[PDB]
Amino acid sequence: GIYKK
Amino acid sequence: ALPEEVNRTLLQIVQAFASNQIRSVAEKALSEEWITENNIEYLLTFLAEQAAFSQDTTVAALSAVLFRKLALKAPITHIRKEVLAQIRSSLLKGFLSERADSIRHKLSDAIAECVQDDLPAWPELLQALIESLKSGNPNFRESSFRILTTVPYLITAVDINSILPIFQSGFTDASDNVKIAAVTAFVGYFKQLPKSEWSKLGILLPSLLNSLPRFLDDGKDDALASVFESLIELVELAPKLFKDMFDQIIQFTDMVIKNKDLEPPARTTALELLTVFSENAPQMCKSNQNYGQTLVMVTLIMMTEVSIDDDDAAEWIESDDTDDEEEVTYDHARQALDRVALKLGGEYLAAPLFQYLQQMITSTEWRERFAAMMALSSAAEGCADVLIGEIPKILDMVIPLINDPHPRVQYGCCNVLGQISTDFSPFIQRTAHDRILPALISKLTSECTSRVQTHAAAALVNFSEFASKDILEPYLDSLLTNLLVLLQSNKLYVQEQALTTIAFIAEAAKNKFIKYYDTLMPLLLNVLKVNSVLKGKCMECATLIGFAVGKEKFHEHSQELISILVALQNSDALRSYLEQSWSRICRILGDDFVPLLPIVIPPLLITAKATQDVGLIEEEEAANFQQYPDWDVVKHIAIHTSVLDDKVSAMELLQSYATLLRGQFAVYVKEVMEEIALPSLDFYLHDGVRAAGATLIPILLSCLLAANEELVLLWHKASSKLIGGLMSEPMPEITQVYHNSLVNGIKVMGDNCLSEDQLAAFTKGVSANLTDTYERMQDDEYNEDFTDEDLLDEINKSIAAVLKTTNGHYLKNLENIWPMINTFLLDNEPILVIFALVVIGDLIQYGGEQTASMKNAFIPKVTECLISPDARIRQAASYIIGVCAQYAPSTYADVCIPTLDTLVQIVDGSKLEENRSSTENASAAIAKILYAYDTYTANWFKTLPTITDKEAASFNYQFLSQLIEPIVCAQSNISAVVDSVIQALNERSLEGQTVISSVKKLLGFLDAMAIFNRYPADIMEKVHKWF
Repeated sequence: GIYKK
Repeated sequence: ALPEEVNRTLLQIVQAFASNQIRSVAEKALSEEWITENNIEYLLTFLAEQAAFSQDTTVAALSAVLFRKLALKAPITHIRKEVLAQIRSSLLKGFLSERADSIRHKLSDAIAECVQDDLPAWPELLQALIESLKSGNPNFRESSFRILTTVPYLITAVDINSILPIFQSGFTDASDNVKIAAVTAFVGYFKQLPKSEWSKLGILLPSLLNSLPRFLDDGKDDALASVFESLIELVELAPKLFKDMFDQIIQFTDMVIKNKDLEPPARTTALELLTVFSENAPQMCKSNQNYGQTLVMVTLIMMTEVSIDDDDAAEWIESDDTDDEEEVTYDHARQALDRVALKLGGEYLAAPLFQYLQQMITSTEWRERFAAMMALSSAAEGCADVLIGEIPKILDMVIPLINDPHPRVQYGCCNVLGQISTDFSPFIQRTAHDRILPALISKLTSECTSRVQTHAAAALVNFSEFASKDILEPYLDSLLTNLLVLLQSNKLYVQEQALTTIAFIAEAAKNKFIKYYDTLMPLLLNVLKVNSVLKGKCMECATLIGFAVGKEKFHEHSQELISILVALQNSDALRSYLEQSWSRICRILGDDFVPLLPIVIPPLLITAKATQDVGLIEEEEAANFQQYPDWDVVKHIAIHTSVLDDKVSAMELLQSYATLLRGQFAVYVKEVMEEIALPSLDFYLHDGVRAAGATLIPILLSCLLAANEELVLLWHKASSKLIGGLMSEPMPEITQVYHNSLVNGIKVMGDNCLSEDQLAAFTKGVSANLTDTYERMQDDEYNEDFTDEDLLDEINKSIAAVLKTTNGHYLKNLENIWPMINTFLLDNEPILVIFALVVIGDLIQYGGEQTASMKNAFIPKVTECLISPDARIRQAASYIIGVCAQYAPSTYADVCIPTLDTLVQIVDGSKLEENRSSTENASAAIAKILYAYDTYTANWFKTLPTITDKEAASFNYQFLSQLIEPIVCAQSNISAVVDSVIQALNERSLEGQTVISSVKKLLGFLDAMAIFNRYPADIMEKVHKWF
C-alpha cells in the first residue's frame, strides 16, 4: 500500500 | 622523566602496534604487564611524553589515543599527584609546541582526560587555553574550542568577561573550522551543564545567529550545514532561547532553502532546523503565523524538485515502484511537512497549506501539480482534525487530477486517495467510496503506465483496510477483473502489487470473497508451480484468501498449497512470507494443523534461541559498524539488532501458535520456557526481546495447564525471574510488561500461586518501581509522560492480582510501602494521585475493616478529591467512599453519610461520555451507603441507568433488586424501573437475572405489555430472550 516515510 | 630501560621497552611495544606476531606480543604485554597498579603510572607518563614530544607521527598519535583510553579506566583519580602533575605539564608543553594538526587534536583529547572535579586544579591549562584562543594559528584556536567541547566545565572556570568575547570571536573567525568548533563548543556547553548555568552563555545566541549570513556570502555551504546541525541540537535543548529572534532564523532558513543553487546539505539541514522547532516549541510556532507560512512554502518548493532535466519522467516510468534515492530534498520535504503537521495540528496548518494547494493544482508545471498531491498526502494525518470535514472539497480538488496528462501527477493523485483513506478512516470509507473506488479502479486499466496502475493498486490496499465487506461487495467484481489484468503484466513489480492488493481486498471482503475463490486460486497455484518475492506474496495472497472464505472452501486447495509451502521452505524476504502463511493456515485449519507442527516449529525454535550477538569494540571502529541498519552500538558495545529483531519475530509466532493450539502446544512449553522465554529477560541490550519473553510466559503456562510438577516448577521459575526483573529493569515500559505478565500468570495459575518469599521480593520490586517513578516525574525558562501513567496502571493490576491470589494475606507485605503510597496521594500531579486512590480502593476490599489504622490518613485527601476538576480523580475517590461502606461498614460511618451530600452533588455535564464513568461510580457509592445503613434513594434512582462501569452497574441493580423484593415499587415509575434494566442489559454493562425477575414480579401486579411499546424490533427480541 501507501505509507509515509 | 622515565628510566631509559623503561622507555625502550615501551617504545618497542608501541611501535609494534602497527605491524600479528610482533603486534600482539605487544598488546598482550601492554594489557597484562603494563596496565597494572605498579606500571600504570609509568605507562601513562610514557604515552604522555610520546604524544607530546615524539617526532614520529604514528607513535605520537597512537600514544595520545592510548593515553586517552587508559586514563579513563585507571582512573586518573587514583594517580599519585606528583605524576599527574608531570603528565599534565608534559601534555601541555606538547600542546604548545610544534605538532601536526591531528596530533594536537589527540593531545586535546588526552589533556581533557586530565581535567576533573576530583583532580587538583590545573590553572596552567586555563591560562594556556586563553592564550591559544588568541593565537593566529587556526589549529590552536580550533583545538582550544575542542577541549572546551570535551570539558565544558572549563567555560565556568574562565572569567566570564574573557570567555564571552572568545566565543563571539569564534563565531566570526576567519577559519571555517574554528567557527564550527566554536559553535560546537557553545552548544556543547548546554549539552553537559545544568540549566542553572545556561544563562551565562545564553546571551551569546544572537551573536551566533548574526554570524550565519557570512556563510552565504563566502559560499561556505557545508560549514553552514555543520552549524545548522549544531543549532538543531540546541533547539532540542533550549528552544525558548530562540524566541526573541525567531523571525530572523525563520526568514534565514527560508532564504537558504529557496537558494536552489546551493548543494542539498545546506538546504536539508536548514529545513530540519525549521522542522525541529515544531517538535520542541509548538506553542511558539503557533503564536507566530510566519512560521507555518514559511514551513509550508519551503517544503512545497522542495517537493517540486523531482525528475530534474527529465520532463517526460522517462527514467521514472521505466523504473520499479521504489523511491529514487537521488531525490533527497523531495524526500526530506515530505517527512518534514508530515512531522510538523503531526505536531501543530490542522487548525494551524490547513489554511496556509491549502492557499498554495489551490494554486499549484492548476499550474502547467506538472511538478507543482505533483507536489500539491504529495504535500496533501504528508499533512493529511496531522491536519486530520480539520480536513476530515472538508472531505468533499478535497476530493473535488484531487480527483480531477487523476487523468492529468502527466503520469507522475496521476501517480500523485493515487497517492493522496490512498493516504487519506488511511488517515480519514473509517469515515472516508463510509462516505466517499462512491467517488474514490471508481477513480482508483479507472487507473487500473492498461491505458495507464505501469507506475500509475501499480500505485492505484496500492491505494486500494489503504482503502480496503477499513472498508467493511458490505461497502466493497458491489465493487468486488470490477476490482478483481481489473487486477487479474495487472497480474498478466510483463513487469514484475506490477504482478507483485496485484497479488498484494487482491489479498487485502479479500481480507476485507471476507465471506463476500467466496464467489471469487474458484477463479483466483488456480491462477495463484500456477504462479507458485512455475521471482522469490512474487511467490512469497502469492503465498500470502493465497492464505489471506483462505482465511477470508473460511476452512471449508479453503480445504479445496489446502493440501496442495501446503505441499508447495514445504517445497519453498526447505529449498530471505521469502522466509517471512512463508512463516506468516504457515501461521495463517493454522488459524484456518485450527486443531487440524497439529500434525504440521514438526515442520513449522523447529525453524522458529532456532531463530528464537538466538544469543545476543555482541562484540565489544574500540571507539574508532564504532561508527564503522553503524553504517549498516542491522547493526547498532552504544566501554563500547556492538549489537546485531536485526538478529534480535528476528528473535522477537519468532517468539511472536510461537506466541500465536501457543495461543491458537492451546493444550496441543504443551509438548513445547518446557523447552520454550527454559530456553527462550526466561533467557530473553536477561537480554539487556534489546528491549523487544525482553518484552517478548515476558508476554510469552503466561501463554506458555496456560498451554501446559490445559493439557503437575512441571507446571508448578516452571511457574515458580518464571514468576521469580519476572519478580527479580522488577528491581533491575531500567526501562519503565518493559517494567509494565513484567507486571502485566505477572497478572496474567497469576490469573492462569490460580489461588495461592505465590510463596511469601516471592510476596516479599515482589514488594521490594514494587517499591523500587514506585521510587524510581516518583523521582523521574519530580522533574521553564528554556522549555515549554504517558509511559509512566501506564506503568502505574498495571502496578495497580498486579497488586490487585496479588491481593486476590493471597486472598488478603498480602496486606501484611504492603504495609512497608504505605509511606510511598501516602506521598503519592497528596502529591500535586494527578497521575500519582490516581494510582494511590486505586490502591487504597483495592486495600479496603481485603482490608475492611483492617484499615482503621489508615482511615484519617487518606479520607481527608479522598474527600477533597471528590470535587476535583479531574474526572479520573473523582471516580477513584467515589469508588473508595463506596467500598468503605461495603467492606468496612462501621469503621467509616462518620464519613460515608456526611459525604452522602457531596455524592448527590457530583452526581449532577455529568451524564456525558467524558465523565459518564465518574458519575456512575458515585451513583454506585450512594447505593452502597444506602444499603449498609430516604430522599436519597429517589435521588439515586434518576442516576439510572448505569451503562459504562460494569462493577458499578453490578451493585446498583441488585440494590434495585433488594429495594423491592417503596419509591421504586408499584407507582408510575414502573416504566423507568424496567427501562433502567433494559438499557444496562442492552449496553452490556449488566448479574442482572437477579433483577430481571424482581422486575417480572412487579409486571405481574398489573398495561404489562404496553411498557415495551417503546422499544424497536432489535431490542425487543433481546427482551424476549431476557424475560
